[PDB]
Amino acid sequence: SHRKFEAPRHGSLAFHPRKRVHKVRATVSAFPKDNAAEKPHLTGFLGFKAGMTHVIREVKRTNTKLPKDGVLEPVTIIETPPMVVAGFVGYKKTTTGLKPITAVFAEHIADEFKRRYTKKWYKNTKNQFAVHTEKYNDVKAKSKRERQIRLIKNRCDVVRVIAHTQMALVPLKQKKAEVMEIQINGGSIAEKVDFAVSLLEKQISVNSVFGTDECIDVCSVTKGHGYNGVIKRFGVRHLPRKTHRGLRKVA
Amino acid sequence: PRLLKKTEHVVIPEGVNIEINRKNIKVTGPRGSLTREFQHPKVDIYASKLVVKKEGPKENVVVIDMWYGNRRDSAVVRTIASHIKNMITGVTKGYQYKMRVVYAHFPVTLVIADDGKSIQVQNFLGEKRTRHIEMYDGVVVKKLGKDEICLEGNDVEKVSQSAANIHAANLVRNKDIRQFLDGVYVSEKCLIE
Amino acid sequence: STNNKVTVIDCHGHVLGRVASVVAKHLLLGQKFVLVRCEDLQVCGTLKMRLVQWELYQRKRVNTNPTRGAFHHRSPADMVRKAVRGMLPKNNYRGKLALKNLKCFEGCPAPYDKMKKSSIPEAAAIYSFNPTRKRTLLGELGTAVGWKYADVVAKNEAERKERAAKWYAAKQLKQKAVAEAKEKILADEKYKAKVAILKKFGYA
Amino acid sequence: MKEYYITARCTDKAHNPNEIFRSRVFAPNYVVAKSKFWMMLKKQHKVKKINAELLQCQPIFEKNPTVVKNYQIFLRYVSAGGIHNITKQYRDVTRVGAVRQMYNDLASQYRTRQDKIQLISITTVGDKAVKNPVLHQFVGHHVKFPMVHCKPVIASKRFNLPIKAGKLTTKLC
Amino acid sequence: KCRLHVNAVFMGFQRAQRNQYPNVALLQISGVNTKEDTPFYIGKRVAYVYKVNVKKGSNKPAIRAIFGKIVAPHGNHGVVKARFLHNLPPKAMGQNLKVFLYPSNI
Amino acid sequence: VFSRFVEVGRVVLMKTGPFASKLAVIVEILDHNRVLVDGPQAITGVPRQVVNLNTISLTSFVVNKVTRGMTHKKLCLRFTQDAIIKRFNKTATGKAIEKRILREKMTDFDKFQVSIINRKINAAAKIAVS
RNA sequence: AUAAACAUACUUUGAAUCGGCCAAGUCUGGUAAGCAGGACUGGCGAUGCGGGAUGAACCGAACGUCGAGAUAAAGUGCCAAAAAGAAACAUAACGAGUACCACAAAAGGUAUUCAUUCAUAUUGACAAUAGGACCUAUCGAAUGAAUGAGUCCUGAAAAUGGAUGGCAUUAUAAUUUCUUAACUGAUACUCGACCGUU
RNA sequence: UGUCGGCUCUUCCUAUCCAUUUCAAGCAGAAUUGAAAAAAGGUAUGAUUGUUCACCAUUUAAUAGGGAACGUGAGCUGGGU
RNA sequence: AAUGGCUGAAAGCCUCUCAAGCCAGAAUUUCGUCUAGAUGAAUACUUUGUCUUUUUCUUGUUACUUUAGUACAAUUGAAAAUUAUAUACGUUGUAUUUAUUAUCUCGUGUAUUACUCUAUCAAAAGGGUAGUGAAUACUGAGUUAACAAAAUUUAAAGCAUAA
Repeated sequence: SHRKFEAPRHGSLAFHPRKRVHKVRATVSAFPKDNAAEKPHLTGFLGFKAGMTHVIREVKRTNTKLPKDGVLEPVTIIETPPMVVAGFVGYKKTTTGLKPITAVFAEHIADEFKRRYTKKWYKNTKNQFAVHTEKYNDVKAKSKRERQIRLIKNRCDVVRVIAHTQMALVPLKQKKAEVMEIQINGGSIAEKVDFAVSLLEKQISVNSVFGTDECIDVCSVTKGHGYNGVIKRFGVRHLPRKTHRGLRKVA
Repeated sequence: PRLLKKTEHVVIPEGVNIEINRKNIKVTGPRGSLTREFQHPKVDIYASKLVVKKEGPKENVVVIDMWYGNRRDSAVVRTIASHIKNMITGVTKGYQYKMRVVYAHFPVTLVIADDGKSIQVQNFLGEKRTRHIEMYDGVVVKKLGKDEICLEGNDVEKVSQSAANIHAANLVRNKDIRQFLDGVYVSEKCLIE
Repeated sequence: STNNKVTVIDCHGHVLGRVASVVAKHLLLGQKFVLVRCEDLQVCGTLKMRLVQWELYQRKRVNTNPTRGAFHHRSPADMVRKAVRGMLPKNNYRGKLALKNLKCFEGCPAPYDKMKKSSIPEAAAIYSFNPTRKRTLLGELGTAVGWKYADVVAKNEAERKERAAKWYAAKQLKQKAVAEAKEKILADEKYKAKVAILKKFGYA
Repeated sequence: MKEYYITARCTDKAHNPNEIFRSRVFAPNYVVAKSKFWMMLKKQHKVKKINAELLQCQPIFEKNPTVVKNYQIFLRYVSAGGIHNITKQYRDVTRVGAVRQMYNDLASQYRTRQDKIQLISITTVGDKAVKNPVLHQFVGHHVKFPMVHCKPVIASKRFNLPIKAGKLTTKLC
Repeated sequence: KCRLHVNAVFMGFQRAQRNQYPNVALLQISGVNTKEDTPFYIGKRVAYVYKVNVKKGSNKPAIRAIFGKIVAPHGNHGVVKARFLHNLPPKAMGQNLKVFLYPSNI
Repeated sequence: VFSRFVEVGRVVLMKTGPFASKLAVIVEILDHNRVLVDGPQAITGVPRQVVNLNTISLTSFVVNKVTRGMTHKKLCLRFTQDAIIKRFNKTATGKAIEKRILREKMTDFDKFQVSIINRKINAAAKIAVS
């Protein structure tokens, strides 16, 4: 038969299946569409949320009925210490999506970036980025770097910088840095790399990425709630009190 | 039924040169050059010299011939032979579609770009919306007088279509068409010469 | 023997259902097939009616769990591998050993760019069609149903015609000079004894 | 298809034994020809095979099967509505050849199987007496057309290969 | 060194829609496209030469064969029928055989 | 414009049949598919018969002043007046048919010499170009 | 006329069974039913095998164990053993495709092919342009009306996602007819071997 | 094969009630009426009766019609039977 | 999409097209964005530089160990486009497996290469330069074969050290 009275379905089907993530950081799955007629610019950052607080904001809009005194609004304070660029990677568009062609890395790598390549640092010999650093200036291993740059300028369409946070400036107990690939959107690939190479080992501050009164698309991983029933998870109607074998479930 | 041979031909006046490359006709004339693609895979277009008048000499013509074929596909010879005739006329005596504006109570103001490549219709039936209506390539809009415009151009398929795009953007919705007889209409279609 | 060579089929202007019946029979005959350009293939019917034939094929999907249901592959490389997979034995060993010898690439990858391409006379669109019947390139339909990699194949192809046309120019100058020299030594006096043997059988 | 010349006479009280029923029947063999002839007597002259005898049954070979003639065929066929009469024109070098066309086109255009058509008379008409819209265009002296969008012709089935080498092109022919 | 055979593909056994008679094996000889070119091949020896990996502690050879003949044509495409001393394994379907040139009649 | 038309008098090449690769002269067009080839039986050997357009191939020679339904006595004069046999043997297909006939007569000793000689000449041609 | 000696005529004793069902160039009650009830015959019951993709009844054909060959129904684009050529009416569409069988109607169409009847057709028939329904000039070959027969389109709407069997075809690998002393194929037919009954 | 209804929940059909895009009117405007594309979204609160159904009082843009073993009893309730 | 249209035949006129070619138009479809996601890619460090099987150490993986056996650089594989295809020719008439004159030895230089190797410049190239070797054409001469043999493509045992 037909349901007696029609109702809006509970929960969203665009998120099924509801699989919890593993890595705490949420990878940004898409970057703004590249515009080829502007100076190259970073299109992202990475900050650690701290909390929330309320503000009284003066209304600067037109033809609105909000009080002239102020509007009480909630804000969120995201602490973002400057990040350190530690290389870059050039992607290429093939018939199976992007394909990372090469990846050039800086010389001096901080100990907060080496930790990401190990699962037990206190026993690890901590030899990460050692052969790369010791042979950085050799002529054989300098032509290889110059070869990688010419490969990217010729057979690549997307350039991203492998920037990592600094964990000594945040009160978190974690020590290893969090690595993010921030795409560069701007002029042709000739000047993207020249911009990416100019950023190596150089700290980047948030004001060089974002601007005042700019809207952004925050991407993150929600709060953890563990096993939950049907009433909390989806929102169905709790059954009457008389019910046998319990109430809070789908019938 | 299946015609053994259906033939058509178009005369080439003395001012125009026509060259064909696999049904990609290029027509050159005093007003400019026009090109079209006739992608019917069953006809061949080749220039030739044929006696058109009963008691006349040979004249340069473009001959379109379609051999054994049903009446559904044989109808395209005269369509191809007439699209060419509008490319010879167009580049010799350009086209022009004079257009009027009809309104009942609300005056309509037309804003034409400096180059003439675009128009702008304001205050249609008092509506606050300002329709743009951009023209095609090689079509120029100009204001002849009061409540009248004319669209100069070479390609009839682009002048006329651009003339039907202005009228399609000024339709009356949710109202009796038989009385609210507004819009912009094609008064007459003629040639520049 | 051991037929280890690969029979590359150039699928420019063939028919999807006829270039795949010949492959399906010949895959089971211990042959290896690589169908380059499975995106230029042709199917009968205008673009409007080739979407109704796809909307029908998009409905068939397991109700209780769509993640089990018919996976409707859009890439024209996979719209010919599915077409071949329909004419091969289903759910046994012989229908899979013969399906590992089949490949489509929409473009033309490196090792198959420089191989002796073949053709199937029974599958050509010029032999089995009324020229007024309206066809549809597989690549043209693939984009209409959400194929995101159609500009890449065109760009890769545009850089393959400009690298094979400049190779032809260097190839034809050497081939013309060699042929012009072979005529010189055919008329050589010292080679008159050998030429009369070739001339007798029409080889000169 | 073949043409036969069949004659027979009736020997009983109703019919005199001095009338001979000739016929020129078209049938694939001579036993399907007698069947057409016997039922033509019985439905028209009340003569049954038990009360008659076959006198002659010979094939009629074409005298000049090297000359092209315009054949005119008068026939009647049965449709789901009623019974009609048709008169189709055919070009072929033999009488037994122009009839074979009549069965194929009738069984295709009108979807009437061959056991509904009664061939009444087949004669030869002139050049200008061809009323068919399509047949009329090829009877002239100066008819010429290019056979285009051809397909390459192989010598025999031996040279036909399942898979070829190189690109395939048609012929201006 | 030299080639003295034409590689015929083991298509399968003489069967029906829902049957199989493994006493007779069909072959698609390379180069034969009609049943009128088969009159030559009726009689020529055919061998299914295969290879078996063996351990060093055994006597059996690493290359064996199953010899047979061509007995009659089949269909109008030049497919032939071959009868072997031991019916070919169904693991050879699609593989290549050898069609020798003896007993010759030329 | 199409060069080779299917008219009366056009010399056609019968590709398939017992008379494969023989010259025939059209003397009638029954309809769009069937013609009446009469490549004079006393010259080429193709008798008068109705053939399909899917068996013959056109040649660029038209016998001059040939009317439809010509007799064998008079068609033989026009065919031998223009000497189609002399002209046909010089074209690309004429040299292809004679080439096929010679290589058919080749024995195994004749196939060995040509391969052993062509390779020597072909390699010597490649040496001669720097 | 034809068949009939393991022919013909029986005698005694006795077992099982009397819930039946299906097909139709048949019938009755019923609006109708995979409904109820019958006459003649064949089957399923009691029955496998080759074919209809699957099916108790449909088509071929009834079975000891086999080997080789021609066959029957029916098919020969691939799954699938096996076919090439010829002609047409269709196919700008989930239209066409193995009967029983798993559906489609009345009606409408200036959609298309063929045929029939009638009329106007020349130095002048229609459309068109120009001038004064009708006439003239130019334009120069077919034109107009009615009827019949195929094919096609609308008519055509139901609940899990799916069924010419699937893939797929579109001057076919569809529908209708044909040509070639072509091909494929059952446990049935022929020959040979072996077991048993008479 | 646990045999009515209701509560809870999901999905499907279109012979569409609202929203979107269009034609027709005896469409001047407003209101309305007939039909076409289209099932991605939405389609209520209560008094009496065990009721499906019904009839009333309101509200909304609309308060459309149906199927899933007359959906749903080791899901409930036991009002009726 | 329904619908409104443009040029336009059929059918000299008319027509949005049960014709070729196009435009405008939905809460529609597809990219874009959101969530889950398989085969993959790059980089870092440890190795390995032809090869696997069996026992065996570890929580487990790789490297590693022992006794074996196996080949040792050098002729393969690309025009594109159209099919009513500029004109000419129809160049006919067997796709991969399957296009080398048995082996070895002695001989002069030249020339060639989608050949091998090294160095360099470059390179997600059948790339350029230089050198060397191989094969081949000019193009040789000579020895040997009779009986048997011309099958590798993988087996069996360990845990010292390192990550």
